[PDB]
Amino acid sequence: SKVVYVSHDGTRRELDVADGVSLMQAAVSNGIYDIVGDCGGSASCATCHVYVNEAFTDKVPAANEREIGMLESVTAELKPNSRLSCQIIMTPELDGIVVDVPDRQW
Ligand code: FES
Repeated sequence: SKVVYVSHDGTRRELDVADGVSLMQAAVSNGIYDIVGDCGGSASCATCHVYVNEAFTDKVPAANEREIGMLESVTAELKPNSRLSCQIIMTPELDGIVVDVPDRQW
C-alpha cells in the first residue's frame, strides 16, 4: 500500500508498504533517515516522530499509553497530530496516508 513521506523542505517520497510493516521500518528501509528509530521500534524513544496529515488523523489507530508517554521526549515541536511512526502499522486501509517528517529528531 502507498505511503507518502513529506520532508521539512517539502521533498516528497512515495513508498509501497506491505501489510504489517510499521511506517518507521519502511522509512529506514528506504533511506528516509530523518526518522530512524533509536529504540528499535518498541516505543522507547522519540526519534521516529512524524506528523500525521489531518486528512488521515482518524483513519489511524489511536496512540497507546507507551506512545503517549514517549511523545513528550520529541525534540521537534509537539503537535496535536504528532505520532511515533513505529506505532503506525500499514494495512490496505491506510493506502495513500501522508506523514510529515520533522527535520529535527534531536
Ligand atoms: S523507534 Fe523508538 S519510539 Fe519509535
